[PDB]
Amino acid sequence: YLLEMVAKDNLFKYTLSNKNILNENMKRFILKNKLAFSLQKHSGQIYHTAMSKKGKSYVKFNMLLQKYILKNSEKFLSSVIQMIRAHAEILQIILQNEDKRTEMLKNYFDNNFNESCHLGYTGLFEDIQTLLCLRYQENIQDYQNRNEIIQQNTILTSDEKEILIVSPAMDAIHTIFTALQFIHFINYNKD
RNA sequence: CGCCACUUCAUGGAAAUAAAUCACUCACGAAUAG
Repeated sequence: YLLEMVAKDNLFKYTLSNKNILNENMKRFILKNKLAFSLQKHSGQIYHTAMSKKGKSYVKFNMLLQKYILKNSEKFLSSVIQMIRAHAEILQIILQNEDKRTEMLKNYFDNNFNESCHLGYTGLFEDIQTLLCLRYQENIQDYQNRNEIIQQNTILTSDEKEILIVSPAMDAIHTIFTALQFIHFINYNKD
């Protein structure tokens, strides 16, 4: 499922082809070169995201995973993870503010985590900010016109529109959140 | 040299101002499925 209907964007094509919309205008919005992964921990919690392997977001993601995963010595903060989840709407507003997006992201990550212990994790914060901004830019480039035209479609049911319309900012936030949770899941031992 | 007192008895200003507003850790673990 992850390879077919998520990584290869076969949800979009299949859903449109079932209702016989398809057509060349929508086919040019089909996206490929994507990585999709899910992590089902022993409990039933799924961490599932998809990202483009074209562009700088993938290389920043790989460098972050190389950086903050301990070997067998940059330090990792675990409370940023719950900040991403809880403050997702605020991060969406900050990302959608185009003119001052980087400045607002830095100010938000500085005003939160504004304590003495957080001075040692400035590298993590700025890495997260840059990766999130890159992910949002690639997301908007890949999805904005697609979402706009899907919204205007006159035969699609609201359920299909909702499962097809991908929010550019929340998907980037979720990608960063899942990357951070994968880092924490690798790092933390039950000791 | 002798005689002798009456007065006046709080006003004006400052009446809180800045720093920190939660932080870190745990965000499921096993068993039952394969």
